[PDB]
This record gives sequence, structure tokens and C-alpha cells, in this order.
Amino acid sequence: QVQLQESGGGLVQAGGSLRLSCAASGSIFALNIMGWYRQAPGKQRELVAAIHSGGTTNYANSVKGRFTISRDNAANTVYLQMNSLKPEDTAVYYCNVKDFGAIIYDYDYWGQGTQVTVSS
Amino acid sequence: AAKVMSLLMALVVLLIVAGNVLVIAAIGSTQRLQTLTNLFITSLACADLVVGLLVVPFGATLVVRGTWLWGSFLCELWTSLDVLCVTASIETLCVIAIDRYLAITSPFRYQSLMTRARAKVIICTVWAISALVSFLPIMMHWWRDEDPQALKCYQDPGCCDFVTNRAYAIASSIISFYIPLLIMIFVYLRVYREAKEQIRKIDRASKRKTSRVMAMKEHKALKTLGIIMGVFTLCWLPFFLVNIVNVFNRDLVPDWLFVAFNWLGYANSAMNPIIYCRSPDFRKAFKRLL
Amino acid sequence: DKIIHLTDDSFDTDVLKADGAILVDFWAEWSGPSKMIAPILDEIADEYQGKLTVAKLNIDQNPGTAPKYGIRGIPTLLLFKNGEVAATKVGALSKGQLKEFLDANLA
Ligand SMILES: CCCCCCCCCC(=O)N(CCO)C[C@@H](O)[C@@H](O)[C@@H](O)[C@@H](O)CO
Ligand SMILES: CCCCCCCCCC(=O)N(CCO)C[C@@H](O)[C@@H](O)[C@@H](O)[C@@H](O)CO
Ligand SMILES: CCCCCCCCCC(=O)N(CCO)C[C@@H](O)[C@@H](O)[C@@H](O)[C@@H](O)CO
Ligand SMILES: CCCCCCCCCC(=O)N(CCO)C[C@@H](O)[C@@H](O)[C@@H](O)[C@@H](O)CO
Ligand SMILES: CC(C)(C)NC[C@H](O)COc1cccc2c1CC(C#N)=N2
Ligand code: NA
Repeated sequence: QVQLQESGGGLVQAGGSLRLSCAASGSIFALNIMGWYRQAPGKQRELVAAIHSGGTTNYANSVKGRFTISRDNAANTVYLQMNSLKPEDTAVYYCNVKDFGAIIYDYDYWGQGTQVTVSS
Repeated sequence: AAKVMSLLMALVVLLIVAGNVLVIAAIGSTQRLQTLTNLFITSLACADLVVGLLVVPFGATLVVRGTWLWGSFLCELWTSLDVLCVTASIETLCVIAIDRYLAITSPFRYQSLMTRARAKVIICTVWAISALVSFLPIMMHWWRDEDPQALKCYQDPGCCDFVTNRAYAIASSIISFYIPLLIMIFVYLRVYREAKEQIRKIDRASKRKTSRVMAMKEHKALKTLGIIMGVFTLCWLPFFLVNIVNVFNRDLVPDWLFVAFNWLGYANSAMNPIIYCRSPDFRKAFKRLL
Repeated sequence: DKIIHLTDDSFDTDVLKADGAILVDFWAEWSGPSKMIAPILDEIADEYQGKLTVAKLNIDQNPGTAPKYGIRGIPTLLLFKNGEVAATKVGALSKGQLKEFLDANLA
């Protein structure tokens, strides 16, 4: 099975920093998108950031300039370097893999989620 | 043979109408299936459905009876509807290849680049092209051969053979089949090349610690990518290859084989639901519909 | 044994008036390809009992019948169905090739 192991979150002071890491153990097609989505308390899950195998990247407006989604060139692991944090960034952050191996459609994988809480 | 041949044509129409009805139903009925790509799948399914309802059934009769029972007007109009729908099927297959190529290789660019409205224009283009390759030349008699023996079929309402001039046969076959086939090969080959170049970058990235090998996902992707080009080519290459052959030396390939290869192309329209609608949302929808 | 050995006179009774399928074989002693299918027609006479009856007409001894159906080369296997020619095949062929011809034309 393909499984996504999330780490690097927790409590942190405002104006601070964290470094999320999602290691995807299992068979993934070479062409894919590893990303981070987040679900704020009583809100809909939104994209935070995402990085293609190619290396193109897409960030949500809120976290532009602050966060940096990079991936391990070797393994199937993706890192969201979160800097200059604010209390609005507090959410459950979910790792995601869009796998393009079927070609016509894409198959999704979601991590359990990991809590990030930014106090003022 | 002729008892088995007649029975074989029947389930071909059944498979075509069933599959494509099921697809359109699934897409229309499920909010989750109404994606950008499935918009192009909807165009395809419409084309193949009309093939199964009107095109193939009249084609079944003409083989079984040995003659056209519905006069010169409907011969032309059926022939025009046949060419139109086959053109639209094959060209929409080609659009989907492009759509998936961009959705896989350049996913973020593609989202801004391809809107729903832009896709609608693309669909309308394909049907407009299909119309202008089919109805316009066929109904205005631009296809016609000068030959007296060919002109005996045009005068006979019982004869509904599609004998064309050199120019139509080449241009129409290129536009409707060969150009789409090349585009599909080119496009889907960049998908192969993109994936293989990406596997190369992982081996370098390791600092000479691991060498990647084809996993489960890669073998399936290459099988899938094979089925697409395989079934499409198997189904229409024979008919369209022979279609150009008869422009030079008409006697070389017999009439029965020419028609046998056209039934193979009609078979494509049944296969397309199977190839292009395997997504888990499709599978869920299909079970919910049944 | 089970093959009808035709003549010009008895062709109307043995083929044109005959009930069901008749597989006529126009052949000659001088034709090498004609004798190549001769043993295969013996096996086909057994294996298609009820479905068809094999008939043979030697065109040297019976020259009058062959011109009427336009026999150009030999051997020519004309399959008659109730006094009417349905299918045609000219030249020598193996057992499997003749079975494919007969099974297709009989159903
Ligand atoms: C042989 C058949 C091969 C397939 C035919 C499909 C090509 C259709 C081309 C097409 O529709 N566009 C060019 C895409 O390359 C779209 C653009 O022209 C786009 O700008 C417009 O849709 C609107 O945005 C204008 O407001
Ligand atoms: C991307 C859009 C490209 C479409 C246009 C280029 C290909 C089709 C153009 C074309 O018409 N032909 C070249 C295709 O090979 C064939 C005909 O010109 C030719 O068959 C006859 O006109 C002559 O035989 C007259 O005696
Ligand atoms: C919205 C996009 C508008 C573009 C639509 C243009 C379609 C391509 C032009 C065309 O129709 N043909 C090539 C022009 O030759 C194919 C045939 O119609 C033509 O070749 C035959 O009618 C003649 O060969 C008959 O002698
Ligand atoms: C894990 C194993 C994965 C299997 C990979 C199989 C690919 C085989 C299918 C295939 O590639 N072709 C279908 C041929 O039937 C050839 C086409 O790519 C293309 O060459 C033709 O469509 C035309 O160029 C012919 O003119
Ligand atoms: C029995 C008939 C003739 C109705 N079948 C047509 C076939 O299903 C589809 O054939 C074609 C599709 C697109 C373009 C074509 C074409 C045949 C030719 C020609 N020249 N140009
Ligand atoms: Na006619």
C-alpha cells in the first residue's frame, strides 16, 4: 500500500517557524503532485502548497512568500517550510499525493493529518 | 457464417448503445464526475452513441439485405452522419490525449490555461470540423467520382457504396484519421518520455545509491498507454489504410474486407467507454445506476 | 465409396434435381492439382454425411458440363444448393482450408 507519514507540526509562538514533512512509502507513478492541504477549525479544506514531479509549484495566496514547498529529489518525501506563522495558519494539515499512473484519471492518497497550532 | 455474422452485428450495437448511455448517464447524474476531462469524454460518448443508434444499424441492414432500402437521399444523409460521427469520435480521442498530457506534465499551467469555456470551444470546433469534412462535401457531391461505373451507383438508389474521388479520399482520411493518429502518438510519447526522464532524475538524485526499477504503477501506466494507442489503431488503421489503397488501384483489396474493416472501426465506439471511464468515481456511478 | 461419380446425362438428376448440398468437383486425370484434393474429398464425404454429398465429374470423359458454369482452371469446387450455385473455389487446397470453405457456406 501507499502510505503518507506526516511529521514536524505542533505548538509554536506567532512569528515563528515549522517544517512539515510527509514521507510517502509505497509505489507511486513517476509523474505526480505531492501537496499540503489544511482544514482550519470549522472550515473547508483548502490548498496550502503543492509541487509536481517536474518541479513546478503552486501556493495559496495567504501563504505566498512565507511558506516553501520542496521535495526530496531522491525519495518520495515533501517538505513545507512554514515561516512567519500567524494564528490563522492554525489547522490540521493533510499531506496529499495526486498519482497520474492511470493516465485518463488521477488516483488520490491522503495522510491522517497533523495538528499545527500557532499561538499569538 | 451468415447466421453468426448477423448475430455478431446485434451485440455490437447493444455494447455501443449500452456503454455510451451508461457513461453519459453517469456523468450527467453525478456531481463528482463533471470534471474538465469528462467534458471531453462526454463529447466522445455522444459521438459513439449516435454511431450505435443510427449509423451502425443502417450499416447492418445494407450488409444483410445486400442493398439500400431507403433511397438516395437517406443514403447520402446516413453516409454524412457516419463520416461526421466517426470524425468527431477520432478527433475527440485526440483532444483527450492532449488534455491528459497537459494535466499530467504541466498540471498547474493547465488549470489556468484550460477553462471550462475554453474546453466548450474546443468541443464545438471538433464537431464543426467533423461536419465540414462530412456533410458539406457529401451532401454537395464534392466526393463524387467521374467514372461511369461509379456513376451507375449514384444513379441506382439501391446502391449505397461510398466511392469517392482521389482528392476527397486522401484529404478526408488525413483530416479524420491520420492527423489525429499522429497527434495521439506524439502527445502520448511525450508522456512516456516525461516519465522516463523523471525516473532518470531520481537515479542521479540518489548520489549513486539506488537505481529505480519499473514498479506496479509504471507497468500499469504503460499497459494503459498501450491499450489506448493499441485499440484505436487496431480499430481504424485497417479501414483508413485500405481507404487510401483504393484511390490508386481499386481492385487490389476486395469489397468484403473493406466492409469488414469498417465494422472493426464501429467496434472502437464500443471500446471507448471501457478505455476512458475506469475512474473510481465512474465505477461508483455505474454501480449506483445499476 | 460415398461419392457420386457423375456424367453429362446424369448431371441434371445427381446435382440439379438432388436434394440438399452437392459439392461438385470438376477434375481431370492430367491435372496434378486435381488429384491432390482427391483423397481430401474422400475424408470430407465421411465427415459431412447429411450436411452435403460430394460429387465428381471427370471433364475429359464428360466435356459438355464444364463450359456451362465458366470453368477456366481446375480443380474447381462448385457448391450447389437445391439446383443453384451458391459458392465457388478454384485451385488445390489443404483439408483445413476446405473445411473453412464448407462450414462458412453451409450454415
Ligand atoms: C485535426 C483536429 C485536431 C484537434 C482540434 C482541436 C483544436 C481546437 C483549437 C482551439 O479551439 N483553440 C486553440 C488551442 O490551441 C482555442 C483557443 O483559440 C482559445 O483562445 C479560444 O477557445 C478562446 O479562448 C477565445 O476567446
Ligand atoms: C494540419 C492541416 C493540414 C491539412 C492540409 C494538408 C493535407 C491535405 C492537403 C491535400 O489536399 N492533399 C495532400 C495530402 O497528402 C491531398 C490532395 O492535394 C491530393 O490528393 C489531390 O489534390 C491531387 O491528387 C489532385 O490530383
Ligand atoms: C472551424 C475550423 C474551420 C476549418 C475547416 C476546414 C476543413 C478542411 C478543408 C476541407 O474541407 N478539405 C480539404 C480541402 O481540399 C477536405 C475536403 O472537403 C476536400 O479536400 C474535398 O471536398 C475535395 O478533395 C473534393 O474534391
Ligand atoms: C508492461 C508492458 C506495457 C505494454 C506497452 C505496449 C505498447 C504497445 C501498443 C503500441 O505501442 N502500438 C499499437 C500497435 O497495434 C504501436 C503504436 O504505438 C503505434 O506505433 C501505432 O499506433 C502506429 O504508428 C502504426 O502506424
Ligand atoms: C459505410 C460508410 C462509408 C458510411 N462508412 C464510413 C466509415 O464508418 C467512416 O469513414 C470515414 C470517416 C471519416 C472520413 C472519411 C471516411 C471515409 C472517407 C473517405 N473516403 N473519409
Ligand atoms: Na445511390
